Order: sequence, then C-alpha cells, then structure tokens
Amino acid sequence: ACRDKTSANWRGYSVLVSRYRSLIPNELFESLRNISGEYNINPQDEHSFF
Amino acid sequence: MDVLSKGSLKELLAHLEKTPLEEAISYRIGTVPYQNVLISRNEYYNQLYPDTTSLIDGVSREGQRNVNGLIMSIISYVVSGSGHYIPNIGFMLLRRSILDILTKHDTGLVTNNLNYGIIARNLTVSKMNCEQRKRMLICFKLLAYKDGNQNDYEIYLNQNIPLKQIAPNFIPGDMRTVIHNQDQLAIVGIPAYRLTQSTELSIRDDNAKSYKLGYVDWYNSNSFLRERSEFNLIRLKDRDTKYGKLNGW
Amino acid sequence: FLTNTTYDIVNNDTIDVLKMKLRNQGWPFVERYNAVEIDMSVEPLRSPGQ
Amino acid sequence: ANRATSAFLDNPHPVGVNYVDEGSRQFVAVAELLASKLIDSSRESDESNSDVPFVQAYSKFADDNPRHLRVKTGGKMANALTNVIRSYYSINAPAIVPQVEIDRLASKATVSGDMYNSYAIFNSVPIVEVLSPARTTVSIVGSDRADVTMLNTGAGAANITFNFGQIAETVILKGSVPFQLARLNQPMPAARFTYKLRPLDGPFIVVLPVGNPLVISATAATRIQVPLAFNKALVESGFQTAMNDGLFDIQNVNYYSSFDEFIISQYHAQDGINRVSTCVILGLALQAYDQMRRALPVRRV
Amino acid sequence: ANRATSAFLDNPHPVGVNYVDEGSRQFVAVAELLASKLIDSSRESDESNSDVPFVQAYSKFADDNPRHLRVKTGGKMANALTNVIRSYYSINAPAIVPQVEIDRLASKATVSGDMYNSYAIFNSVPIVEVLSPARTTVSIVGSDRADVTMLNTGAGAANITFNFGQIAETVILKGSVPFQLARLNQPMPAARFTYKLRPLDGPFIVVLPVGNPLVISATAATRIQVPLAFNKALVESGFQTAMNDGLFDIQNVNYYSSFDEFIISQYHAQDGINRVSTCVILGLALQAYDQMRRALPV
Amino acid sequence: ANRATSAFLDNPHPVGVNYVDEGSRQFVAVAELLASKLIDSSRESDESNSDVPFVQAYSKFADDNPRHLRVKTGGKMANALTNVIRSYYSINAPAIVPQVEIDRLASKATVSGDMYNSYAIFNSVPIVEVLSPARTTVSIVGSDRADVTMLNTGAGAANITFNFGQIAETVILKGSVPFQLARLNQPMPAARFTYKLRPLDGPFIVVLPVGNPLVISATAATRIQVPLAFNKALVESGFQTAMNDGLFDIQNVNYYSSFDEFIISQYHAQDGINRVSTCVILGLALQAYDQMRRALPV
Amino acid sequence: ANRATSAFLDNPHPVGVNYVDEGSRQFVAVAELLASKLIDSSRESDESNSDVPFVQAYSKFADDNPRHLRVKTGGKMANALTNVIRSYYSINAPAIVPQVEIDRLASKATVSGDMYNSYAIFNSVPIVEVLSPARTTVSIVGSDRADVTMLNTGAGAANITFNFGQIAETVILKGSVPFQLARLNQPMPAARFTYKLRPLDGPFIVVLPVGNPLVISATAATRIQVPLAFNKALVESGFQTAMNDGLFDIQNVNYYSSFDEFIISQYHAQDGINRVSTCVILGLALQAYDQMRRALPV
Repeated sequence: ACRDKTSANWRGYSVLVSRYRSLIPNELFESLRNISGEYNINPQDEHSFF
Repeated sequence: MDVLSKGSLKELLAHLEKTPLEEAISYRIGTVPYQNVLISRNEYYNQLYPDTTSLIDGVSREGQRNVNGLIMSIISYVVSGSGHYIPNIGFMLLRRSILDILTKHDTGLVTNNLNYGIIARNLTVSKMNCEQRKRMLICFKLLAYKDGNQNDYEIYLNQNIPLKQIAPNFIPGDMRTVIHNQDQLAIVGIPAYRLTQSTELSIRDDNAKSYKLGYVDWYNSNSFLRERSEFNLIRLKDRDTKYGKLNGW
Repeated sequence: FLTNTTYDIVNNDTIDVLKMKLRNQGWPFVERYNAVEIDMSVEPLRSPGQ
Repeated sequence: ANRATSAFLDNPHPVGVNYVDEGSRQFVAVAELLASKLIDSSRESDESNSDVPFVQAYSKFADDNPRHLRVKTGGKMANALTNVIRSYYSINAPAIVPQVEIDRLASKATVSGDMYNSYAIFNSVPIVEVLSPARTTVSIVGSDRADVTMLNTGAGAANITFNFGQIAETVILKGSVPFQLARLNQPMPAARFTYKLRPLDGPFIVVLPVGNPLVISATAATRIQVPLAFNKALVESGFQTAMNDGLFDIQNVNYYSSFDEFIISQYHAQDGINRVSTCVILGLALQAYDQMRRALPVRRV
Repeated sequence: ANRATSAFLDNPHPVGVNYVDEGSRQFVAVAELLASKLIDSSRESDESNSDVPFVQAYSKFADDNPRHLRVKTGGKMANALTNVIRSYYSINAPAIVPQVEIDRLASKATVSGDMYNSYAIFNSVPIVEVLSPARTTVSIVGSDRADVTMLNTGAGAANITFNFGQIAETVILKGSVPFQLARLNQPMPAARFTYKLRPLDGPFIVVLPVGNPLVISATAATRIQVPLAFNKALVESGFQTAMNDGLFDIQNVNYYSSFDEFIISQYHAQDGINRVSTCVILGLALQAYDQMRRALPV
Repeated sequence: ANRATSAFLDNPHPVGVNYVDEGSRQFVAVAELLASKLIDSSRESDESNSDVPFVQAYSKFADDNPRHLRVKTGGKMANALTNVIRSYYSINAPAIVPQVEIDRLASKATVSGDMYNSYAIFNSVPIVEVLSPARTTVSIVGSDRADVTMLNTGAGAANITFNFGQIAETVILKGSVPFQLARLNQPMPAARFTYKLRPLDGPFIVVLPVGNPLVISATAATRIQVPLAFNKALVESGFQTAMNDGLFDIQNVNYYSSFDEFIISQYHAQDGINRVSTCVILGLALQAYDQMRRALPV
Repeated sequence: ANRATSAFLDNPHPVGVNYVDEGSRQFVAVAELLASKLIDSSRESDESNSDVPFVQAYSKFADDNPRHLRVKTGGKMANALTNVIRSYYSINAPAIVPQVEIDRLASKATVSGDMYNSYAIFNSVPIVEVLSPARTTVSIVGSDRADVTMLNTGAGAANITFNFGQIAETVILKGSVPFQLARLNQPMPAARFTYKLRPLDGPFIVVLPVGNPLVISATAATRIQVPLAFNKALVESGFQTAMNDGLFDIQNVNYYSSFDEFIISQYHAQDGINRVSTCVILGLALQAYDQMRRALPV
C-alpha cells in the first residue's frame, strides 16, 4: 500500500518542492546552506504519512 | 582527509591509535619524488606551468624500502593525507597501528640511527606550513622517546629557532600533558573565509584544496558524525568522555 | 523484532553483521536508497534567474 | 640485405602505468558522458535563446555557477582530465592527480568503466620489415595506405620478403601492374592485381621483374576492443587538439600523426597487450577532451 | 603504345541474384532500424542504473529475452542477416535463408524498403586506361587519390591520353608542376595546376615535356542512389568487419579495400546499373551488421 | 665422470613470502568454496530455465548483481585472487592486495584455513643425479616417464650409480631388457625387469651390459600434506590457465610444465619444508582460479 | 634440408556439415543432461533397495517403461545419438536421422544449445615442421609430450628451425642438457635447461653441440571454447568407446589416439575455425554416449 500510494502521488510532491524552491531568492538560499539540522519524527506519524 | 581534520593533540593521537599502518602505505606506483615537471593549469595560463614534485603531496610517490622510507611515509600521511609506495612489507607490520610503530618496541623496526635533519630535508620542511610542521614535530618526539634519543631531539630543535618556538609541548608517556595542550593542528576544516571551486597553481596547493573541498562535502554527508544531535546513538567506546585515555600513557 | 534478540545483545554489532542476520532470517530491506537529483531552473523575469 | 620498415612503427615510447584501476576508468567514463551533455546543452541553448540548459549542464560538469568576467574552462574536472591525459601518454609524465579528486569526480554519474564492451577497426598498415636483395631499391611511404615502390636494377628477377607482423587481421595488396606473390616455400601463382592475405600465414615473397618499377599499395584492418561509447571521429579530433595545445610535449617521446598510428605502434611492441589497454583509456579521455574544449573555447587567433 | 589501368577496376566478380525482391529489401531496412535501436538502447542502459531499455531492444531483435548464462548472439535475425550478406557478395554463395523466415522478420517494423530515394557521393577515382607513347613510362597508384607518375625519355614532347570512364560526375586533376591538358581536337591551354573535367566530355590529352617527372593527382566524385538511412561511415566499418569475419571468403571472387572501391568497380563493368542495385542493398545490410555486432560482439 | 640430472629439478626460484598467514589462508579457502558454488549454480540455472541460482552465486562472489552489457569479471574477489596468485609465484612480485580487503572477503563464508588435514600423491620422479664413468653416455628424458637411455661402448661393465633423493617415498624401475641393481656394497641380484625401491635406502648402483643400449623407466610417488578440498585435476588445469593468462611473467623466474613438477622442484631445494607450504596454498588458489574463470571467461 | 612433422597433424579429414544448427546443438546438450540423470539414478537405485529412480530416468530417456523380460537399449534417444555421432566424424556418413525426430527429442528438457560459454585446455603439442640441415637427423615422437632427438655428425655446429603452428598459446621446452634457443635474427642467450615460448613469435633456432645427442621435451597448452558441461575425463573415455564400437569406421578417414589430438589436428587445418565448432559438438555427444553406455551396457 505504501508503494502504490508513493507511485501514484509522487508527481504532486515533486511539483510542490519546485514551487517552494521558486519562492526563495538566491542570496537567502546561499545563507541557508551554512545551517544544518536534524528532524525527529515519531514512528506513528511517518507510517501514517505514507 | 580524516587525519587532516584532527584539531587537538588528543584527537590526532587517538586517530593514530585506531588507524593501521596500511593506510600509510599507498599500493600505487606513483612517480619519482624529486623531479622538475611541466603541468597543465589552463584556468590561468595557456603555457604549461613549471613545478617540482615533492614527497609531501596528496599523491603516491616511490619510497625507499628501508626503515627511513617507512617513517617518511607515516609523516607524509599525517601532513599531506597520502603516503608512499613501499613494496612488500610484512603483514605483521601492516596490521599494527601507526602509534605502535612510532612508540613501541614490539615491532621489529630499528630506528636508533635516524637523523632528524636528513628526514626534514627529504620531507621538504621549507615548503610546509605551520600546522604541517607542528604535526611533523609530534612524530619526531614520539620516535625520540621510544628510542631514548631525547637529547638528539633537543639539539635538532636548538639548530632551528622557528621550530623550537612552535614545537608542541607534551610528554609522550603522560596523558595529562596531552589533555592540557591547546595547539591547533587542523589542516582541513570548515572555512570561515569564502572557499570557491577554482583550481590552484602548485601541486601542493591544488592537492590541498581538493582535500579542503572534499571535507566540506564530507561535512554535509551522512557519514559525518553530529554530536549535538545523535550523541545517544553513539557506541560507548566512541562517545566523547573526559576520562578517555590512550592505551598505556 | 524479526530475530529473537534484545538491544543489549545487538549492541557493538557492525552494519555488515546486522545485514547478515536479517538476510538469513529472510528480510531483504537492509539497504539505503539514494535519491535522484531533479534539475531545476527559475525563469529570470526581472531578476537574473537561478 | 637491405631492410626497410615503416616510420611510425619505430621505437614506441612507454605509456603510463597510473590511473588504470577501476575507479580511474569510471572517472574517464563519467567525464565523457558529462562532456557529451555539455555539447548537446549548448546546441539546445542556441535554439531556445536561453542559457539555462548550458548553465545547468556546466554546473554538473564543473560544480560551480560561472561568473560573467571569469573565463569558463571546466573547473576541477577539466584540470583533472587534462593532467590524466598527459600521464597516459608517457612514463615521464608527473601523474599529480590525487585519488580523492578521482573518487569524487567518478561519483557524479552512474556509469561503468568498461573498456572491453565492443570493438573498433583501426586501418593502419604495419610493415615490420621488407627484406630486399642487393641490386633492388625499396621505399615505404604512408601509414593509412602504404605505397611500397620497388625497382629491380639487377640482372635477373629478385625475391623480396614482406613481414606484416602478427597483430593485423586482414591485409589487402594492390599493384600498379599484376605481380606474383606467394607464401614461403609455396608455388607462385599467376600474376594478379589484388591479393587478400592473413598476416599470420607467414613472410610473403614477391617477384620483381627487371624493368619498370612496381608499386604495391597496402591496406590493413585491425580490431581492438573499445568501450561502447568509443567514437573514432571524436578521438582523432581530440588527439589533434591535445597535440596542438602542447599536452604531449614530454621529453623522450615519439609523436604520431594519428591515434590510429599510436595505438597500432604500441600494439606492435613487447608487452603490447598491456599497452593497448592503457591506450584505449587514453582514447576515451581524448574523446572527452574534444567535446569539452569545443563547448568551452579558450584560444583566440 | 602502353596501357595502364586502375588496379581496382579489373575483373569485377558477379554479385548475387537472390534477396532482391520487395520482401527482402524490407527485411534489410528492418534490420537496420532495429540494429540502430540496439546501439542507442545500449548507451541508454549503460548511462542509467537499469538495463530495461536494452532488454526491450534485444527482445525485438532476437525474439527472446536475454539471459546471463547465454551469449547474446542476436537470435534468428543475426543468423539471417549474416547469411544474406554472403549471398549478395557472390553468385556462387548459397541462399540458405528461406523466404518464409525473411517475411516473418520483415514484419517486425513498418518500413518502406525503397533503396533509391536518396543519393551518396563516392570518391573512388576510375582510370579506365592511360595510353602512353613508346619512350614514356606511366604508373597509377591509389584509388581514393590516384597518383599518375609520368616520365618520357624521348627527344620531344609526348601526348598521353586519359580515359576516366563515363560514370564519374567530375574529376579534378592536380599536378606537381603546371601542365597542359585539353580534349581531343582542341587547342592546348596554358600550363595550369588544376583542371576540372567532365569524364563524359571525352578522352583527355596531356602534354609531357622532357625531363622533370610530372605526377598528376586525381580526385573523382560519383552519385549513386541509396536509401535515406545510408551512412557511409557505418557502411565502411561493416565492410571491414564482414571481411575480417570471413563473410566474403568464397572461391573465385575479387577483394576490395573499401565499399567505395567495391561499388565503383561493379558500376563500370558490363551490366552495371543492375549490379549497383544489389550492391546498395548490401551496403545497408553491412550498415546493420556493423551496428548489431558492436552491441553484441562474438 | 659424467653427471646427468633431471631438467625440472634445476634452480628452483624463490617462492613468495606473502599471504601465508591464517587470515590470508582463510580467504583462499573461501575463494575456492565460493567459486565452486558459482560453477554449480551455473549448471543448475542452465537446466532449470531460470537464472535465479546464478544471480545469488554471483552476488556473493562479486558483491554486485549480474548486469547485461557488462564483462562479468567477478568483482573485487576476482581481482584479489589474481593478484594473490601473482605474489605466490615469485618473491620479486609485488603484493598489492590490501589486508582489509582480504578480511572483508574472508568473512563471506565460515571455513578453516587448515592446510595439513589431508594428503595427495604426486607422480613426478626426482632423479637428482646419475653418475657415469667414461666412454658411456647417459640421457634423462621426461618428468612423469623418466626414460633414461644408456649405452656402454666399452669393454668393462659401466657400473653407474643412481640418486633419487631422500624425499620420494617409492620409485619403480622397469627396463627394456632385464638388469641387475644393488645398494652400493651389496651383492648383485638376479637380472629382472622390475624393481621397487625406497630412495632413503641409499645410492643405487646398476651395471650395464656391453651389448645393447638399456632404457630404464622410473615411476615415483610422493606424499605432500594438502587441504581436504584439494583436487589435482582442477589444480593442473588452473596452473595451465595462469601461465596462459600471463600471471607468471616475473623476470628471473623458472617455468614448469605442470604443477606436480613445480611442487616437487621446490621440495628438493634447500629449505623445502617451508616452500611446499606456500606451494600448496598456491595450488588451492589455482583451483579457485580455474573454476571461476571457466564460469566467467574473460 | 630435411623436414620433420608430427604424425597426427598430417591430412585432417573433413568433418560432417550436418546437425550443426541451434536445434541440433540443443539435442546434444539435452542428451548429455538426461544421460547424467540416468547414470546418477542407476547409482542411487543400486545403493537403495528400490529401482524406481532408475525407472523414472529410463522413462524420460527412452520414452517407454522398462520391463524385466525385455532388453533395455535406450529407445529412440540411443539410436539418434549413435547416428548423429557417425555424421559428425566424417562428411561421408549417411546422416540418416530426421530433423523432426531431433526437434521432438530436444523438447524433453529446457537446455541452451550454447557451445561457447566456457573453455578447456588441450595438451597435444603441435610441431608442424622441424626444418633440419644436412648431416642432421631429427626424430619426433609423442603427442601429449613431444620427444625430439637430434644428432649432428659433422664437426660444425648446426642450426635447426622449429615451427609450432602459431595456434598454440604457450609451449615449454625442456632439454636433457642445457641448450641455446632464440628467434630469427635475435642474439643467442646462454645455455638453459628450460625455455618458455610463444608460438606466435615465429620460427625458433636451436644450436647443436656436436659431442652428444640433445633431446627436447615439449609440452603445449591450447584453449578452445567448449560448453560449460564439458568434462575432458568423460570425453576421452567416450572417444575410446566409440572407436572400439566401430562408430568411426568410414573409408578415407584418419584415426587419432585421443580426442585431444583430434581437435588439435583439425584446428591446424585451413578451415580450422569452422571445423573446431563441429568437433566441439562431437565431444559433448561423446560425453553423453559414454555416460549412457556405462549405465546401459548393451
């Protein structure tokens, strides 16, 4: 079920990432390359997401 | 790359404990150490760029089979990140750690006749920077204490005033001296200045920038270890602790 | 979960050993998969473009 | 008595022994693939009146977005490719490219460094030696098509021995007038214009009658294993570009008129099996050099 | 009077008479189309991490799925294409392939099979005969570039007659030193380096002064109708590969350095227009043979 | 006097001194085991119409999936095995196999590196020296046969001596005509066709009749400790393949017709007990080389 | 200028040009696989008490259920295999088995007809010619190991030319006493016991000491592409079995001691490439014949 949902709905998320990237100017993007971080997700949230 | 990123004496000495001698050997043929060559640097000049090859480089070079070559390949690994080609070393030596080679009598290598002035000329010292020279003096001090030639270390330091000023201050047998050291020995690291992807002229400079840009990519890769975010995932052996001690010492 | 073991036992175990344990049990999902890079451009308009 | 040999077959200089491992071959294969995209993107940019496809392709090749004033040359990938090409040509080359750079560049594309996927036909005529009697004169000219002009001043018909080597597969011989040719210790056939020979059969004897000179034109076909991305037209252009830019001016090396003559000459030498493998990698690297330099021109007249 | 002729023009052996019908021409064109896909799919599969494009292309070509243990020979199409090539070269070669297999293989793709919609320019220089006076020695070397070295030992100038045939379109003559050349029953023009001639104009007379050997370089161009898919670079590679594989080994045949040399010789022989019709189909078959064998080497 | 010695016993070159530790011996045993599975999975996949058994075997051996349009060399294990073999033959051959690579490859399967748990019989006959008096000529031919031709052409009995070394266990002598052989100061026995000898007994002295030449055929057997998974048939073929592939091309080395001649010659050289230990490891590696190369020709 | 040649290289007779298609090669491979099942099942049935495993194997092989009273001969497969073996050896064989029978037999098991996925090494040393000077007697015996004995009666040293057929890969020469050997117009090296040679290099020159005979032992290795199920031990046994059973009795046909000499002799003929392919198919068929005949002694 995860694979079927992934294959059917990957086009929308690929377009969504592009639209978000197009909202950032080049100067601001270069600064964000310096920062770093790690996101912690609960196991229940990840499985429910896919 | 990993060796060149070590900043403290504790981190460098710990790395030499884990790393076997085989990483100091290259297994690649390389070319002759000292030779005047014409190289291509098209970003700056159309004419070929003259340069002289040296032992302290990021590339393999031919090295003598004797104990002198083995010591030189260890130092070149620490200061440049790449060793030399010494053919047919026994498996017993290759599995030993670098620190054991420099600071233990169990290995069959005899180093008592080592001359520090000759080695410093072969591994060109007029070409090294301050951090590279400090790393070399660490290797010389470890060899002197294992051999008992601590006086020969001091006479060598007195003949070269700038080396004496920047000589790291530690006792190769006491861990308390290592912890107290405030010296910085990081050839590669995160650059405060702006680092571009342009090439450099000299072989040493271009090779060093390759390591510098590689470390930045390695910094942002998944192989890098982030202490502030994953400290509980680390094994107890590799976790940063105040009571961490080298074997013996 | 898949093999009858606890966290304390599988501690100090390398990645290769853990992969061998899971493959023998019959579990094939023991590897990471790299993501493909999508080449994106932003049209200039008034700005130079990115 | 007299011995005549081809000019391009004499004294093949040793080739490099570095950057011949699996990781290095991947670096060469990646460079060729990314250089091909560079040429294609530049053509597409001209058609669409936008520099975006070229800027996007150059970013993958050079890992940087170019500035207006700074000249575009390819960055680290161009620097590594140019120096590795020099290392392949001769032993005396410095070979000053670190392994960290090679590994990083090889990771840009998911391609395999396979240099034995396919074959190519190299039409250079190897004439190892042509042995002639005392009163006969033999001159050998040309490499792609060798014209052997032999004149018999002696009183009677002479026998001239041809040695084409053992590497070539097929050698076709044509003469100005019909002539007689047969293998060693075999009957002479009737005079014919054309002979098809296997170079492995043995030394061949030609009969030179007294009178007008006889000119024999020679053509050979040799098959050498090459990658599936090999293109002989692009390799030859890259060989000329490298020679003109001065990448091959090393001491104690031999200069060849074509990559056809280079690869055949190294084949016709001791340990030539190992030499050809290195020369094949040099061929693909030269193919990458030609595509990259055509898309990024630096020299002006 | 002495006669000198080009070495590649003598005794053109007869060509095959089989596999020249419409169904066989379709099979050759279909073979070229599917061989082109094999090479392109090979590069696509190598570039990416999936061999799916190669499996799809090989399945169409060989009617079977590739297997790791088995050698990728090419299937029934590879066997058929090789045998048809042998049949074209000589009339003595057997016609092994049945027509039912050719029709089945020709149904894989929808192609016209017309082999005379385009043209190609061929560079072989036909020198049918060079007639020289008694004290004159004449030698002809080369096919793509013909060097005619002429020396006269007589007291006066000699007239040497050139005959380039009636098939070549244009012939360019260049000399080491300027020389005199004119058609029959025409005044001699002043000495010039370069002459452009139409071979159909007639025999050409060249004046040869005493001493100072004169060598004439000849380059010719001929137009032959070929399919639009024709590629001279790929045809030449197939000719050498087929010759090296022994596809042309058969009793009582003539061997040529290039397909350029082969097709010109057949054109100039008796019954030439119908000979070059078969040679063109052989050229397209060799172009397919070169592409298939590079993707699948054995 | 005249000295005649066997050809293959002369000047055994020094053997390699690398990859003889417990860890390296384990890798060679693993290579032999995994190569055997490759040849077995190859046959099963051919019969079963599916390539599943071969893919699993190749993945273990090469650490990557089998892919079309690839040479299918064998991965890093094939490279490690080839370079390890090269180091064994000569002490001058460079050792270019990393120790970490050996440990990683040896971890694929759990095997013991014992090389003394079995034995094999080698049929090369060590004719160390044959001393002959004047006026008579002796020639030694062969390695398995060891036919020795002797002619007297002298009034008195030749009374020559044989030496087979102290290594071979049994040596069987046969002759064209019956002959008598004794143990130095021993009474000459009745002339018979055959003889059975223990080479440790001592120099064997034989007399030669004046009349006709005598030819003696010697067959020997030697016992050398080898691992359990040691097949002499596979080692002989692997030895021939390695010489053809050029693995033994180091300068200042000696070449041998077969593996039995190689192992016997190293045994009879000074310090032979340690040399045979390296030779048997080379034999096991050569066994793996043959099985893997036949499965994956290159 | 006397000429000395090997016995088995003289007059290689033509082989059959029938049963060489993909379907025919599939039948030979299917026969070998089903013969392996037959002999293995017979061993299993002998070990156990029941005879069912033999019954099932014979049912597949002979298409009929075995009966206690009736004799077991192998059925249709035995007749077809025996007939196809006759056709391979000579072009004069009747070749009577139909193609429809061949296709039906090959459908029993799913096995590839590939004959080039592996390789085997053959030891027959080819000595095509040993050009000998006057007052120089040359004798050459043996096929697996060649013994070349040469005498020079005169005072002057003699040079002898060795030609090794340029088909073999490596040849090792061992002499009774050290001898000097070099190529044409190369300098003479010091006397050595053993030389490693490449036949492709060219004719070799050997100098003769005048005092005593010098005898050279020659061994050669040649690799030939063979199917992955090849077994030289079983092939040689089947080759002898077929010869004793009169399977090779045809007029104007030469006979060979072993299959090694058979395949090497034809590889040195003018059409060596085409003949070896058929000979390889015969070898696999011989392997199936030996396995089936040992299981069914009839």
